[PDB]
Amino acid sequence: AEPENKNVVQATTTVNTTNLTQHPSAPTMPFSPDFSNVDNFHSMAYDITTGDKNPSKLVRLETHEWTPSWARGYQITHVELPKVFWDHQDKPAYGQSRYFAAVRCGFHFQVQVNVNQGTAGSALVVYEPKPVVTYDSKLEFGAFTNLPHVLMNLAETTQADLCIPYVADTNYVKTDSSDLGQLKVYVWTPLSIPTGSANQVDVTILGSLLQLDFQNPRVFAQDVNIYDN
Amino acid sequence: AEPENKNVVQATTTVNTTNLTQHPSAPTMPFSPDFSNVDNFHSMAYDITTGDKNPSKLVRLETHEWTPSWARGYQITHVELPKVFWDHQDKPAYGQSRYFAAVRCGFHFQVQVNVNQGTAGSALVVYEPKPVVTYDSKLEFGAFTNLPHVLMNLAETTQADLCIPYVADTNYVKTDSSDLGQLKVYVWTPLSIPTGSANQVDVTILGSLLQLDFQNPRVFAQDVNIYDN
Amino acid sequence: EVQLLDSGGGLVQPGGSLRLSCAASGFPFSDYAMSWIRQAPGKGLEWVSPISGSGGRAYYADSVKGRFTISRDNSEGTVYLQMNSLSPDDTALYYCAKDGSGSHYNNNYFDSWGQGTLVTVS
Amino acid sequence: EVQLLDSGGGLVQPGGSLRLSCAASGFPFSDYAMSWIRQAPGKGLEWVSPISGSGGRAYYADSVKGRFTISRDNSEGTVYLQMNSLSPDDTALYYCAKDGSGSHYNNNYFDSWGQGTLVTVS
Amino acid sequence: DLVKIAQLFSVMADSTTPSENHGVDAKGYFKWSATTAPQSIVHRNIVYLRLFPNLNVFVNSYSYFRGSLVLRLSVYASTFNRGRLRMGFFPNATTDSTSTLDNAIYTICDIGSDNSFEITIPYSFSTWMRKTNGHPIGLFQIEVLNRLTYNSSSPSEVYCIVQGKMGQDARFFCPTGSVVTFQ
Amino acid sequence: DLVKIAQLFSVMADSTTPSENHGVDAKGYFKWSATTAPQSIVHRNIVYLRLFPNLNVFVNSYSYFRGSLVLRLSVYASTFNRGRLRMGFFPNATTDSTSTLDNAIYTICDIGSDNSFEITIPYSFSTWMRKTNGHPIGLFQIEVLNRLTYNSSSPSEVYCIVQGKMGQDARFFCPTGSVVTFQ
Amino acid sequence: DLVKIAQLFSVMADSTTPSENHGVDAKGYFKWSATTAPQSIVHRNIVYLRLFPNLNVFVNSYSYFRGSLVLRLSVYASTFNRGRLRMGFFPNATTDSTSTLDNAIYTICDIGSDNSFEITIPYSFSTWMRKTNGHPIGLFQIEVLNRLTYNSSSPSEVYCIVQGKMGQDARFFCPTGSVVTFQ
Amino acid sequence: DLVKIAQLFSVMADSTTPSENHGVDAKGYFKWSATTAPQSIVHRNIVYLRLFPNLNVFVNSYSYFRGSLVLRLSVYASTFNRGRLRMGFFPNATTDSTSTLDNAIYTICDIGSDNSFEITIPYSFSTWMRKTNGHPIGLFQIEVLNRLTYNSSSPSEVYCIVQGKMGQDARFFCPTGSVVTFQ
Repeated sequence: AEPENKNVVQATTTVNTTNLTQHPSAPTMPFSPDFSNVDNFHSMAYDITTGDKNPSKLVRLETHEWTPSWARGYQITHVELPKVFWDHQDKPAYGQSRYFAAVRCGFHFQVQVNVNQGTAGSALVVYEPKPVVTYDSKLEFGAFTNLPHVLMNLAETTQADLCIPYVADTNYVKTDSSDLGQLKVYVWTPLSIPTGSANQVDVTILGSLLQLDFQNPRVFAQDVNIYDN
Repeated sequence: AEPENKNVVQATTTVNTTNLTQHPSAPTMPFSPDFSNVDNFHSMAYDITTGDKNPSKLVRLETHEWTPSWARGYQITHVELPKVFWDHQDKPAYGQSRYFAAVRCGFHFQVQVNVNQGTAGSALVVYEPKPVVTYDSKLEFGAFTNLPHVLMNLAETTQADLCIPYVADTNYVKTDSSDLGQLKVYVWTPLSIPTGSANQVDVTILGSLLQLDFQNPRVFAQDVNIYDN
Repeated sequence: EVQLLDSGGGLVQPGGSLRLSCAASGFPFSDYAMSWIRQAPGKGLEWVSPISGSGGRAYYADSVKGRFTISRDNSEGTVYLQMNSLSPDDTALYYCAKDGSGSHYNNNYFDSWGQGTLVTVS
Repeated sequence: EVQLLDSGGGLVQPGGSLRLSCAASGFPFSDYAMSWIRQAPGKGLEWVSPISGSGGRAYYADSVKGRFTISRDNSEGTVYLQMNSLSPDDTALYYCAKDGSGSHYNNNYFDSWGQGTLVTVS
Repeated sequence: DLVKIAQLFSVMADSTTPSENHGVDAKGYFKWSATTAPQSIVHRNIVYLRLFPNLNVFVNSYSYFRGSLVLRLSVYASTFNRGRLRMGFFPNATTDSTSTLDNAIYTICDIGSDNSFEITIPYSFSTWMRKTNGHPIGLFQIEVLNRLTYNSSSPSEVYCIVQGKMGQDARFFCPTGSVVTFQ
Repeated sequence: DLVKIAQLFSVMADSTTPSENHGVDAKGYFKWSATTAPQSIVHRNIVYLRLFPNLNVFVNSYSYFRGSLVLRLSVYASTFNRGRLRMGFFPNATTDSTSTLDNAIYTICDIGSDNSFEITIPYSFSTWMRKTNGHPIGLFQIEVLNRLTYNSSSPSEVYCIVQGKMGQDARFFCPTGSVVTFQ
Repeated sequence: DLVKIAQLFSVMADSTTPSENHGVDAKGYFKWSATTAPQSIVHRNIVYLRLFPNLNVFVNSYSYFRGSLVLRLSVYASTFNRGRLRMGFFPNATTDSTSTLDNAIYTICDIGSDNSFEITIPYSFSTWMRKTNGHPIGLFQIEVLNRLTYNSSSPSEVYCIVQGKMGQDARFFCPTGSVVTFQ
Repeated sequence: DLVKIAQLFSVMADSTTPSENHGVDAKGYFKWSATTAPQSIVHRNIVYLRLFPNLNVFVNSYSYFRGSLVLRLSVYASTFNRGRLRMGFFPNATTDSTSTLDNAIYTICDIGSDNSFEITIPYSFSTWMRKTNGHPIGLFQIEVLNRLTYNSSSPSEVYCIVQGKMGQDARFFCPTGSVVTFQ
């Protein structure tokens, strides 16, 4: 579209900052809008839901630096994001949260990268579900855009938002064993930096983990710790 | 009164247990009911308030064991309770909470003791405010019942609830320096155990810290940690 | 293999305060209960205090009560004794020791002692 | 007074994995950044990885990248290197070392080394 | 229905009971004695579906859910003994602990003539059903806090028997081999 | 009123600025360069009332509150430079930190033509007023995340100037010695 | 008002208490033991305004009247102890005595669960106000009659704490040097 | 339905791509470089149903029609690169050629921010369905015309990924062995 594109640009705001893009590549937006539904079979509509400040803050994760130089031809990890948090980032409120019941997780993801007008070569991000995950067989790379694919254009934007609802028909899951959304942020083609651009694509991966359901009561507080496995 | 007394007995319930007394001695109940008000001058009605599950759970503190043997003639510490938590008990959700703005604290306190029908000799608990606090000069002991005094009777009850609203005209305070309510649970006269009673008065001190206001925004999550001093 | 290393003891004036430390290794420190026991010249062994796992319940002997304070740092797997209000009766060689409850009983047997730090309160 | 004590290194097969440990003392460990540097027979010193305070950002050298993992335990004031994918180029004496940024600059000078643990990947 | 049977507030192992052996007997009973201090732990009971006997046959005869888990205690105190504890008494398999557990489901009981409490545990679990497998559905912890208080008195020890129930759902699912039976 | 002056979105020390000495100059400006990684900290600014100059005179001329603290940034980027950070940018004197700060007040900015942000800090403080004393009202932290992105380009470095404002309350209280003046 | 403070049913010296020294402590407490006979006198407390401490500051800070004098007792009995006394408990400065005192203001209490009585003394005095001077406003006497009755039991001794209040008038008059204060 | 999957605008082999091997990768991508002249041919992609992988499984799982064939391209240009081609992009198996192809279905695209085109090929075929057999359903040709235009700039090369879709008919017919599966 019209650059600066509608679906594009974009804005995510909460405490206590407005953070404004140049804009989401595109958007990996919401398609045929199939969530399955927040309540499905599964939740009786029974389930314990959240939607509390810590998760919607951010994943605020750090992302992998892509350079001119990887190609083309590249995967990513999954950033299961709760998995990420449990291993790393942990987001004290997050630690307390992790310390619960099967979760109902949507994403809601932001990826911000900025080299400068000088840089060109996108990175194709992907939404594939529970990850069988092997880096070879580029056929997988060919096979997605089918799952949430927003896009990064150094030459056209500094911020990508990829939202993801919830996979796993199970409508709620056990975390230490399973992995719901794996959001891959990969390059299809690589960035190449001429002099008139910024010397740095440090990737950042923000998520936003939205509307997460949990099904036992336990104790869930905004500290973290308790009693998972 | 009529034993089992109305004002008495008493019941405090939340997740996930009903806990039932034989009854609050009496009650240190609420008098001329002067709080000052939840909103005073002070809070514009501006202030950030709580009333969240962790505090109302319990202080759940442990209390000092009083025996036959101390007399008469005895103080207690203050159980500022937030002070207690910061030093000890810490109640992860509590740690996260402590890690904020001046607080608006009421108590709401439960003290449970039980020896058996065999035991007799009360312990007089007290509500005095910010504590200048020296154990001698028994004159202080004489001077209170004037501040929240519920009472313990081993011979008549196993549970005391002392509620306390908020002292310090300041209507909100800074914690590391000041001490709002100091709730003293002291004996006026000592318990004496004959054989037909239980061999144990282990005191427990529960609080319940109710309707606590905090005035900066910071970050307050149900984890604990942040950024106090 | 349990290595309990103790520092911090030295000559102190009466009314003084020391902080003994004992650091542990080769065992999951934060599961085990830990005690300090002392040994006076011309005397046998007296257990002084022990602390329970999470740094939860601690108990003391009546002699030591309000004067001594026991604290664990689990993040560095260390044990602390803060000795306030020192009197000559407190002169001793202080040992840190590590106890275990075995399976599901209530006895705590010591399985390793440290080397001893001397506190001369004179 | 800084005491950095290192264990865990031993002879290992290629394709093997070791876990080195280094424990610190006499400094506020959890404020300082910490690095591992190695020294190959017939070679000078190469910085391998460093970790930042909270166990936050860590950096590695390109040789070591995905094979080695650096982790701190601040509660017991310890430093860990998990060496996966061992090759003979990794044979060396490994030292743990403690760096400081001084006042408010960006350089991190080492102020104390440990004694060295040997890793023979052969 | 099967449910009243599993249901109608049964009594429990819970654990193996340092027995008299009163602890078969018991089952329902942790011990209540006076104590050197009150806060110290005396119990830690593990719940499944499998394990403790009444739960066992039902659980094998099905392998899914519907339910909740109500544990209501009763006391054999005297005039003369009294008592108080608090019991967690814990869903699913968390923290293993003091405060975490207090943070849990909650009941505060007086053990005087009330002679009954409701501490109900819910299955707070990622999925509506957990299947019958070995590691654990999760722990129920009890803490006896303050003993008994007293008289002359009653021989000292006091005991409780725990009660077990689920709602809301009464109804499960998928039948499977029931523990009792022939061949 | 005095307030527009303190108020009308001023610019800030904030800190002493590793100067050129551009950092007087600056003041408002942390640095924006590319970076070896993006997440690493480059700043940590301390706020009072006292300290950084525009804040100083006002603060001495009063010693109470009414207010909030708005810091809105502006950028001197190019076509060619770009940039993003996130700034905390922190009330009162907490955690000192990454996530704790992100947990804070919040703004996410794009530094392209927008050329302005609102990161407003509130005084989240036990009492409505804090008096002028030495230790600290609390920290404002900035994190530059990702640099600049680019062109050919722009000499590499990019800079921001921070802006400072309070509402809601515009109005304070108690006048006291104002920093400027005669004798 | 000042009155709630003097007022809000305070506890009393009353006398110096053959102490433990529980009798500071006490204060409120005469002793309750069994007795060889029941009628014998054990107490004789003198009231002023001056003397016993809570009364003292108030009395110095004023030197007139409005008031009445309510003394309401409370008991620390057990199942097992019981008790009864009668207390006079005496206006103004009469007879010093048995029957004369019984003839007085009057309360008859059961000391079982009631745990409170109202024996209120009035100032029956020629003038509305008595000023603060040395000899005496008058005596309060207590008589413990029958002890305690019992059990196994409770260590034997039982104690009471007396309570003090005035109406009707809450309000006095003429302020004067208050006991507490600076210099 | 199966159709969204075949359907939801997929990306394509198309050909084997003189690879980097970026050309697996690619797939969707012909190359965009500058050129000595602009009109010269650089591509000639053959379409079936069989061949290029996403098309393959679907095609084996059915062997008839309903459909159309939409190929919509996207571009990774920069400020700095630009570009234009025209793509045929060809039904069924004609002329193999320049003008014949231009004569074909048609799209003219600008490759600037539009980042998407619709070149849809129809099956213009004697019968509604073509079955899965070896020789060819027909060619898709691309012509890159004019390169890229520019800057400083972008490393020179620019690439496109082609997109594939059919309507109108979404729905086919006759299921047959699907490429994926077990045994």
